[PDB]
Amino acid sequence: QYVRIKNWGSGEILHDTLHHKATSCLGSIMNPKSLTRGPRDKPTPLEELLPHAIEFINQYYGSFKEAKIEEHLARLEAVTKEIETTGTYQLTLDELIFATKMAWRNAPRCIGRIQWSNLQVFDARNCSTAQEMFQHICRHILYATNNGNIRSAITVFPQRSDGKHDFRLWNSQLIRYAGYQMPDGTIRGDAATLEFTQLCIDLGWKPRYGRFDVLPLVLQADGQDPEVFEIPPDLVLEVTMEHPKYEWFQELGLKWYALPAVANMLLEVGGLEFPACPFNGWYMGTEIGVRDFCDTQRYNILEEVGRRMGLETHTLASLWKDRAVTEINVAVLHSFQKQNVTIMDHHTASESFMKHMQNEYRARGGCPADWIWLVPPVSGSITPVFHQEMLNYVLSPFYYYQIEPWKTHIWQN
Amino acid sequence: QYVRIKNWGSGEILHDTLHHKATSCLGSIMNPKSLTRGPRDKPTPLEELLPHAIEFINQYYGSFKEAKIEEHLARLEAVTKEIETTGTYQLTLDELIFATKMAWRNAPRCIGRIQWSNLQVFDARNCSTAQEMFQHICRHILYATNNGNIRSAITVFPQRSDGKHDFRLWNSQLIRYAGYQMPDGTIRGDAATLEFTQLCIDLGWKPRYGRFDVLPLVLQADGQDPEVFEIPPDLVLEVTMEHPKYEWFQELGLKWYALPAVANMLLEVGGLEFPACPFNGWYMGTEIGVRDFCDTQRYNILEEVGRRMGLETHTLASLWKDRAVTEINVAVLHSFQKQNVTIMDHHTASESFMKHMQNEYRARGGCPADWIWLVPPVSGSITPVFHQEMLNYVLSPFYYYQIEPWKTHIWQN
Ligand code: HEM
Ligand code: HEM
Ligand SMILES: C[C@H](O)[C@H](O)[C@@H]1CNc2nc(N)[nH]c(=O)c2N1
Ligand SMILES: C[C@H](O)[C@H](O)[C@@H]1CNc2nc(N)[nH]c(=O)c2N1
Ligand SMILES: O=[N+]([O-])c1ccc2cn[nH]c2c1
Ligand SMILES: O=[N+]([O-])c1ccc2cn[nH]c2c1
Repeated sequence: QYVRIKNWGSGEILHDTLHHKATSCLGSIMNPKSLTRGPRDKPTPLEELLPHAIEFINQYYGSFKEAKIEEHLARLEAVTKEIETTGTYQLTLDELIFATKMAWRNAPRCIGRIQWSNLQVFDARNCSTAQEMFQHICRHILYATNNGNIRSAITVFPQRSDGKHDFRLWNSQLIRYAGYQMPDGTIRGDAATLEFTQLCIDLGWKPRYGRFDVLPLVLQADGQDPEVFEIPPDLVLEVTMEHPKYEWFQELGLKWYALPAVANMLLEVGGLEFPACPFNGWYMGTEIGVRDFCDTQRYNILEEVGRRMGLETHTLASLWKDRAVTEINVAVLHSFQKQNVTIMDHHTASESFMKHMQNEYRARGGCPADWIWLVPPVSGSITPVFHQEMLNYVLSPFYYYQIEPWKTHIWQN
Repeated sequence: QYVRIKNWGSGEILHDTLHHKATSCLGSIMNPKSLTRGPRDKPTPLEELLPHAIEFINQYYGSFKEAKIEEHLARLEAVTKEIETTGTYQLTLDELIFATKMAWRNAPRCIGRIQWSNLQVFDARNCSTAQEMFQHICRHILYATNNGNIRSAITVFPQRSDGKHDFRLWNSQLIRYAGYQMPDGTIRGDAATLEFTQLCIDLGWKPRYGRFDVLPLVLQADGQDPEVFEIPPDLVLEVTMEHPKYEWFQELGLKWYALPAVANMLLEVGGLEFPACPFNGWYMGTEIGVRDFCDTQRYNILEEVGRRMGLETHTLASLWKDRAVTEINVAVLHSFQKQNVTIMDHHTASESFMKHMQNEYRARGGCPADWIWLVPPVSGSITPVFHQEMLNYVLSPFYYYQIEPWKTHIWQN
């Protein structure tokens, strides 16, 4: 009938009836093929497209309280007709909106889903050139940033048609620091972007060899070739790291951008695919303080912040790592708050997710969730989410990962 | 052919060829039916038993460097013969040892598996009364404790035969604090043992209504009825919590037992089942400091330790929880060290697991691992394990969970 789910903290039980609407032991795999929707060089076979199309249309119309039956049956018809004549179909603006929030709502790895319904949608389905793509992206960044009071938004570019005419942002995220190697062997900046940074250079980008050099937007439009554009500095707002007690913190010269916008995901809805549709929320402290700043494959500042705190950085058992990282997190949080830039700590984040999750079950008997992702990189069991049992399942609409575009691309020149 | 596994920190890749020897999306489920081996009231059907028996015998003999072919073929015969005559068979002591270490080695949720080969085995297959069971358990506790220098060990009781003659320790762990309700509504001691504590009372136990009252051993032998025995206080060694800087820590009057011994798991080997075989390792700081001491469904001391540290325990964004829990962990570690009682911090734990894991892959192309379990309840991404991808799979031998014995038990009186 369904599946019981226990919350080992409050002891409460839940019944997941929603997992039945899924699709089709890989525990800690980052990019499983099950979560990726790759390239195709032929349209989406009519027999496949039509059913998904109807389902989605029945979902949309089956969502409002005062159900408009006429419009529903009518739309269904107009839809199938459009499919019979052109092949693929076009969603109403209202539908696309509904599609983008559901896809978010249905994102197993997102902690900030309580906000699902509060999203801004930028309809860029008219776009046709990289230059126009770049202009929309700027409008996005400018809107989302809002002088620190971050606003969630998504810009939808033209849906995949035949397959050779895909719109694709080659970047992982909109704003993202560059990572250069160095003569003395040491890596500089974000070591994770080493590969993509090189690529930007190959595409004729001028590497200002620094620690926080905002990478260039590498845009591809209508299956064309990738054109490079530098993000207008006036658009990239950044916060300067500063500890509320350690005056030596600013001496670390750290800072991070305020905009967390995922750029390379595909939106799947009603059997239609949107290879390019960047979106953004706002940061959760631990993302910067723990991942970005502390990971040994990123800025890796833990040992540096350690000794300056005067700790036995050579005795693991002293828990210096535990103390240090926490002070970094304090810095990140303090700084975003001080410089009036929206941000949320992970504890608060979790409590809001738990609240969210309840609403999801009451409202629709389920809520897809990846525990491995949903639990904060620090102070795990201290947050409620650690204790919540949860089922992970790919519903629809959905935001899938895509194969890295440079790997598969018919190059023009 | 196999499965690539990436370690997102060192970037290194691994090939898991071992998952092929497994048996047969449930992400964060604690007690999945896939990990439980329940009751049965009929022997283990010969056609099932014989194949598993041979496999195991081929495993055992296929483990030594200087392979003794004669003894091998010979054993195989003697084995099948014993099966044809009696039904179930008896493992050689050497085999049982090999069986208990492999089962450990094959434990997906154990962080301390680098020690797998270093285990003490107590052969209590001769046991036949609760009184004798209790005596062996004491020998165990006494051996393992070793005046603070903890030693890993396991005591194997008689294997399941027909099913109505099962040997079973009703406790979750050997040493374990009691949890009583209270007139004023407040819970006292370990709130997790509320159920089992009551049971002990029903079985005529004298509840000394305290915070750290070591529960009674509830033993069941040869399908008999559960008899209660109090653990001799001289046997239960405990450490007194004490912070190396905050003199007010001891004023908290906290303490914890040094022996972490899992009591209720079933050992499966060569198709034979051992419903009772408690084992023990030594603690990993976070287990006590974070789980036992901080969980809102245990001792829950986080807020108490908070205000005494002088923190804004009413402003979540202050990260007081992060600071507090860490100091508790410092206390737990400091105290076990000071009172000369073996213990290992989680950071050190992780590095040793990573080392372990390498050996496992090089030595046998695989290593079953539950990331959700293997990653520390605090400072997740700070430890290497967080970044390691890993496959979870039930091999054999194996330590399965069992259905709670009180739920399914043909009561005599
Ligand atoms: C409003 C505040 C939001 C917060 C606090 C939030 C927070 C997070 C966090 C912590 C993650 C994991 C990030 C990582 O470790 O890489 C995440 C992932 C994700 N979020 Fe949300 N998010 C927000 C808004 C959004 C919005 C508006 C969308 C989309 C419309 C979204 C879609 C997703 C997706 C698809 C992932 C997974 C990304 C991946 O697989 O790498 N998020 N978010
Ligand atoms: C020598 C030191 C050892 C350490 C540091 C260690 C540590 C751990 C930790 C941290 C867990 C998770 C505990 C929890 O959250 O409940 C665990 C689980 C486990 N360990 Fe090990 N362990 C050790 C020895 C052993 C031995 C000797 C065996 C068995 C022969 C063993 C069998 C297991 C099993 C079956 C689990 C899973 C228990 C469950 O599912 O609740 N451990 N151990
Ligand atoms: C729901 C979730 O699986 C559960 O609360 C967890 C997660 N991982 C764990 N990890 C360890 N070490 N111990 C546990 O009890 C749990 N429980
Ligand atoms: C191997 C493991 O899945 C990986 O390193 C993880 C785990 N969970 C995560 N959780 C978040 N939030 N972000 C991540 O990148 C990861 N990566
Ligand atoms: O907008 N997002 O997709 C997104 C992704 C990751 C994080 C982390 N903090 N905030 C985020 C928002
Ligand atoms: O012996 N064990 O099965 C076991 C189980 C859990 C823990 C936690 N620290 N040490 C342990 C040993």
